[PDB]
Amino acid sequence: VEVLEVKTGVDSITEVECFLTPEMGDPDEHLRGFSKSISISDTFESDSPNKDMLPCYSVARIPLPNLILMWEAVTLKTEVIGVTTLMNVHSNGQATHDNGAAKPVQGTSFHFFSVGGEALELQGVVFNYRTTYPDGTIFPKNATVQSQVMNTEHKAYLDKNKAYPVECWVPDPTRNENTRYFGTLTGGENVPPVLHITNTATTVLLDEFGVGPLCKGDNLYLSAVDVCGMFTNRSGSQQWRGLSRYFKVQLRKRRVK
Amino acid sequence: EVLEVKTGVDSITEVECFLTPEMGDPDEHLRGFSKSISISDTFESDSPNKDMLPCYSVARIPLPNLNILMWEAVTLKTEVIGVTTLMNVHSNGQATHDNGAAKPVQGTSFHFFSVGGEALELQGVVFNYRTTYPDGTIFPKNATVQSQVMNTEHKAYLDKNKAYPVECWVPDPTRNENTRYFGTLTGGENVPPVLHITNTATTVLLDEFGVGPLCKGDNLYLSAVDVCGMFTNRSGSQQWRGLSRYFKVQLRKRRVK
Amino acid sequence: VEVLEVKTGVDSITEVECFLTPEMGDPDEHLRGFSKSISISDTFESDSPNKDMLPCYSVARIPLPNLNILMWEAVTLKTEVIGVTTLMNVHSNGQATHDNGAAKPVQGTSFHFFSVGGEALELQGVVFNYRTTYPDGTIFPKNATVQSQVMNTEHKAYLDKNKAYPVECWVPDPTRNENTRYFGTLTGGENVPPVLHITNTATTVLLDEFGVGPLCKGDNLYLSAVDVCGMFTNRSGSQQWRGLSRYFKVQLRKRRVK
Amino acid sequence: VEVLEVKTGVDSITEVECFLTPEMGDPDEHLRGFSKSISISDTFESDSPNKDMLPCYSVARIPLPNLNILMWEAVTLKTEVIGVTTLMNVHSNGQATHDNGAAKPVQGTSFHFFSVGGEALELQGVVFNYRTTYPDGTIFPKNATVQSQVMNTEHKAYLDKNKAYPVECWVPDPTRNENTRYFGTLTGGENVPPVLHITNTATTVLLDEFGVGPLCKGDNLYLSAVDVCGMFTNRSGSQQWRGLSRYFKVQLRKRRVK
Amino acid sequence: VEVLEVKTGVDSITEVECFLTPEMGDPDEHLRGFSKSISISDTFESDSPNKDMLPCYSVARIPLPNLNILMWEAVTLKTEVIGVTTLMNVHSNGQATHDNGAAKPVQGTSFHFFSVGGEALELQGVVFNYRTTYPDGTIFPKNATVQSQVMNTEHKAYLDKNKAYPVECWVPDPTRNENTRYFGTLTGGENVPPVLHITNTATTVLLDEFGVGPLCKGDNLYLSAVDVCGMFTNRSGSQQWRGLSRYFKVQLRKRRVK
Ligand SMILES: CC(=O)N[C@H]1[C@H](O[C@@H]2[C@H](O[C@]3(C(=O)O)C[C@H](O)[C@@H](NC(C)=O)[C@H]([C@H](O)[C@H](O)CO)O3)[C@@H](O)[C@H](O[C@H]3[C@H](O)[C@@H](O)[C@H](O)O[C@@H]3CO)O[C@@H]2CO)O[C@H](CO)[C@H](O)[C@@H]1O
Ligand SMILES: CC(=O)N[C@H]1[C@H](O[C@@H]2[C@H](O[C@]3(C(=O)O)C[C@H](O)[C@@H](NC(C)=O)[C@H]([C@H](O)[C@H](O)CO)O3)[C@@H](O)[C@H](O[C@H]3[C@H](O)[C@@H](O)[C@H](O)O[C@@H]3CO)O[C@@H]2CO)O[C@H](CO)[C@H](O)[C@@H]1O
Ligand SMILES: CC(=O)N[C@H]1[C@H](O[C@@H]2[C@H](O[C@]3(C(=O)O)C[C@H](O)[C@@H](NC(C)=O)[C@H]([C@H](O)[C@H](O)CO)O3)[C@@H](O)[C@H](O)O[C@@H]2CO)O[C@H](CO)[C@H](O)[C@@H]1O
Ligand SMILES: [K+]
Ligand SMILES: [K+]
Ligand SMILES: [K+]
Ligand SMILES: [K+]
Ligand SMILES: [K+]
Ligand SMILES: [K+]
Ligand SMILES: [K+]
Repeated sequence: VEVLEVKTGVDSITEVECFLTPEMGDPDEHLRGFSKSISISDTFESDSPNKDMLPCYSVARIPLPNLILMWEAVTLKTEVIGVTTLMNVHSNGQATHDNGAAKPVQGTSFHFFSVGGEALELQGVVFNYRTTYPDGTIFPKNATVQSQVMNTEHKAYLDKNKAYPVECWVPDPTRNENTRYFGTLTGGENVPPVLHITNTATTVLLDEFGVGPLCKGDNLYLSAVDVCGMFTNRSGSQQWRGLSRYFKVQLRKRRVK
Repeated sequence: EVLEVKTGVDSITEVECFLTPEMGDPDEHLRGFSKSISISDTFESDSPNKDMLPCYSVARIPLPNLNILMWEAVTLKTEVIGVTTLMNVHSNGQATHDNGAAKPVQGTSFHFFSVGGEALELQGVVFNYRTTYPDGTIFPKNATVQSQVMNTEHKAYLDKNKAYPVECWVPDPTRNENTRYFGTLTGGENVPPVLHITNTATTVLLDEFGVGPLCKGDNLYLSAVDVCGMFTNRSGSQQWRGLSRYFKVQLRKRRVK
Repeated sequence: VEVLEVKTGVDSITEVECFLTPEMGDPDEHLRGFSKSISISDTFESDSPNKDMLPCYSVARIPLPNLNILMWEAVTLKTEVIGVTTLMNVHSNGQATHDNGAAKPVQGTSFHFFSVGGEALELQGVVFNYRTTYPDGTIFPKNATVQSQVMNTEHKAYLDKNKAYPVECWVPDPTRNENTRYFGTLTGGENVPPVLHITNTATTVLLDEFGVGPLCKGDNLYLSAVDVCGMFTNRSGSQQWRGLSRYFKVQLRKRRVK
Repeated sequence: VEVLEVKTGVDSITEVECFLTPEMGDPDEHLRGFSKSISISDTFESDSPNKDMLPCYSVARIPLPNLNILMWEAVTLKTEVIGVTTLMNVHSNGQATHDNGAAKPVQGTSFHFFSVGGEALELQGVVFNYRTTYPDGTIFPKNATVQSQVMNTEHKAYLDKNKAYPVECWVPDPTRNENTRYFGTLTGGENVPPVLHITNTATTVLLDEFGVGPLCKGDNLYLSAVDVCGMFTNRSGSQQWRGLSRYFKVQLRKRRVK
Repeated sequence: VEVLEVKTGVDSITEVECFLTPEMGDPDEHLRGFSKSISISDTFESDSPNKDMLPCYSVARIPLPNLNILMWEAVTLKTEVIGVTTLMNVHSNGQATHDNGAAKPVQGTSFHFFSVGGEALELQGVVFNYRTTYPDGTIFPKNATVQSQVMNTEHKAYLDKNKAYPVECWVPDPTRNENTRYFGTLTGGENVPPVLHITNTATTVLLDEFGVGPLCKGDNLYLSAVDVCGMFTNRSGSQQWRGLSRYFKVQLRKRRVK
């Protein structure tokens, strides 16, 4: 794939604008955006989380106008949608002290997004190799104790929505040359969410040679995780809470050989 | 079609004003404060009182009558007014320990401002779709479980002061081409306020093509939220505390086709 | 005044170097730099802080070499909080953080503020609680109404007197102050750790977007400061604000005006 | 070595891509990436940590294509911590943060460190407590004296063996290492939250102020790392260090030397 | 001194490389790098710290190659705290953070400070409490008055002796020190986590706004440091300051003066 000149003319550009909903587990008909309450196994070997307790990666494959030319992704604007929902501190949460407001959403967060010309490539890593991941999820198979640090057998494509659990997969840094990805894990049970919004910020997707992701088969791949923290119920039980992510991507036509 | 800027001394003007916060104002003595926060007994029964809900602030400022020319907003200076009030730790708050001073205002904050040539466009998102928002507020209608992450039916304009609750609306990232907005949510009950003031900092409002918000009908729209945290009363009850926001906007005349 | 050219050559520049002591309340002959211990009113309506419990803005007016139209124009500032290491005294009748521990250090709500101007800093009054009774001997927002809790434009003043304007009820007026440059940070929370940087290598430029610094009316330079570092906790649990002095070095040049 | 011109042409560049596994102690066949539970000595004098309780430096010596005078010069690095999302497993024999809550996540003291060099990382020994008896199967500061608690120039070593040099008693020697680029952050405190960023868009340039990167003696590239992310607390409250692997991609070019 | 041109040629540059050990109090033969456990006086007036409980500034005077009019001009600095990983020893007679947990790590109030000059660092005395009795064997502000708690211009000194000038009662004098560059951060709070960065890729330029570095009078370079990292808590709860050494590498060039 030798990359040649960019096309010009009114017809040579296009935009993709959409949102990815979060996939936190959705334990019942009222709990879109939440996981099942989190329970703790008594031993490493008995860790067997329910599917509805596991946040998963979000992904959308977006068809582009049919076109050798390829759409090249050049810029991104992105935003977490609904940040102010975390100000609801009145909905049967757990009072921080006698007569106080409910404890707000807080604790471990993972905020991640990617834009590529093909599926995000994943490497499996597990906290505990004896965790049994549930039916309906796609997970590192044949996990060994080495899978707790690095097992090169665990290679996958993020090719299905609400299927790849966040905790056992990361972007594969050995691959992904045709994707740009960005993430932050902020740990701790008390860490405060810090969520910025603005319509004035643009990320340039071009690599060090001036080339953006090139869309194979005229498809653009967007992926996201926005686990904002956990909601604490009055009882003390805790559920992951997630939010949607907005994407606006500008593309141009690029000739290749 | 945006054409050239008009020059000459007659071609520039300035807007200077402040927006007061709209925190709920539960009685005649409590401007700047919400009603004390109560917690529902069940998730489904969440039903906040109007005076417990901080709302977006908005001001529409009339500009010198033109006429096609339009005022174009170019720069902003902005500041929270009265940051030092949070040093009042002697006004029947809750002692941090025996014989100590009162706990200062702290916890969840939302600091937000926008400048636009028309009303800020809003997208509704709710923490809990079974929350009953109260009479006298404008809130996402026909909320469903999908409203907890993204329901595109919930579109609105910030066109009325003390009416749109902060917790269920955000700037719509799919619109707002003629507005510049900026916000930060910092969550957590112990989050310290960090408030900077200076008259030496300017934000440039021009987009990537060198064009600022263009003021339709010669009106400038300013919006803000500055929920600084919660004040904790001696009894333990907690009220949101907000402050006013200063705006200085410089505008120039722009020809459009 | 139209601002014309800068004057060059011998005697066309000068420097001001000084320090401003903090005004925290000074409740007795031994307690310069501290406030009185903070007490809490029994009701919201009855808030009535004693003068010696209220930190105040510091101000100094510095006479410049007499001119004459030429005016002194403030171009750069170096500034520093003086005595930052005093906060390492954790052995002087404080409250142990746990059994056998060192004393809790100074921490909690801070306000670090400084300004340089060619005239008095202009202030806007805002009060946490409009029914607070501010004490005799302080200058405070008069005829406060419930609107004063958010913004009452009647409360305009000049920082024209030292140890008089309480920090908690006045801020720089952003609608004025065109001939002053001001900078401040409020960091709230009872446990916030002080973070205090010192260096003699950092310079702030005071020139506005047109290349013009504060122009000193009557050949006087106005310097203002607040450096409430936090609270000291006594063994008994009582808390006192603690402040430190601020150093200023300002370079000025002569500017012709019409 | 006098440094002369860079070689050009298709054959003049090469790249190294690999990962280094963490070496946290691996106390049993199920606990790769963890240390043994941390125990506390009764006295300073009796401090005597078992090997499987001591995280160690990771190192790989990577042979490069043979050249011989030309040397491979390391010019850029991309690096990443692998498996950051594993820390979201808060359902696996941990300790509930409060009644009915999720498990306490990995948190507390972290050290994130990496280096790229044309020879082994040079180390200086420094010990918290000179009376610590370091265990069989580790390489540690020898003939430690009280001065070893601050600086004893006898403790010089090379990071030349994997899972051997304990993190707590060795640092990069700032008096040497001119042919290595190293970077590290120790973030202390028992409750500090991990903050782990990932991206494939960030490059670090390895060139010094003269435009010269590490030069690979004998055509070997030396990569070193520590990524102690914090401690995992199990249900009983016992704590174990948890580490993760680090990815490296290094671009190199041929450089002539005399 | 009128500053004229820089000398060039291979012989016109030199380097100083060294380390300064911390001076934390060293209460016994086994506790180099630590202070005595911290105690708390029963009244503000009775504060009377023992010498071994007080960290002091470190200083080294480094002779340079003899010149005479030429002076050595300090141009760049690389500096690093040595032994950051020692803070990973959480198994040595500390206090478990909770049942079965590891020892609480070094944390709480830190002061990290360094300076490079062509003469002794100039100090200003400021005291937390003017009634503190500083011990024999230290050099401290004399004839302290209540004003010494904020600024008493009598307390001027030179940092001209090791193990002598307590950190808590002296700071760099911002009204002087024109021939020195100094940098420091006080981070307060009993639970503040240490954040210690190491790298050999970072250089600080020591030139002022006129392109002139410190000029070394009598061909001596003066380096000063404080690196109080926090406090170590022993099993009983008693707390001691812990410090680490600091590396300095300074590049100098010959400068003609009149
Ligand atoms: C306290 C408890 O039993 N927790 C169970 C959980 O039980 C459900 C519900 O508990 C809560 C909770 O965890 O505190 C109430 C809370 O308001 C809910 N929050 C939200 C945002 O929806 C959560 C949440 O739905 C789940 O945790 C998600 O997994 O649920 C109980 O109050 C409820 O109690 C019923 C009794 O079981 C029943 O005998 C009696 O007739 O009626 C009461 C009241 O309805 O039961 C709920 C389950 O049916 O269930 C989860 C299962 O995922 C766990 O077992 C928790 O431990
Ligand atoms: C303690 C309590 O009853 N709290 C009620 C609250 O009652 C009001 C007031 O309480 C406080 C409080 O919440 O602690 C006192 C506090 O100083 C106030 N703070 C400020 C900044 O104004 C708050 C605040 O105004 C409200 O929380 C705002 O929503 O209010 C009580 O002290 C007061 O008690 C009176 C009795 O009602 C009355 O029978 C008796 O004769 O006199 C006492 C003393 O005046 O009543 C206040 C209400 O009238 O009310 C709120 C609802 O607004 C909640 O019900 C709290 O739970
Ligand atoms: C314990 C007590 O009675 N406190 C009241 C106080 O009495 C003081 C003094 O108490 C202390 C205190 O704990 O508040 C002792 C402290 O060491 C001292 N600290 C410093 C830095 O000076 C403080 C301080 O002087 C005041 O709090 C400043 O306002 O005082 C107590 O030991 C002694 O018996 O009487 C003293 C009064 O002369 O007084 C304050 C107001 O002045 C309050 O009334 C306290 O409740
Ligand atoms: K299992
Ligand atoms: K309801
Ligand atoms: K009153
Ligand atoms: K031993
Ligand atoms: K060296
Ligand atoms: K004394
Ligand atoms: K001076």
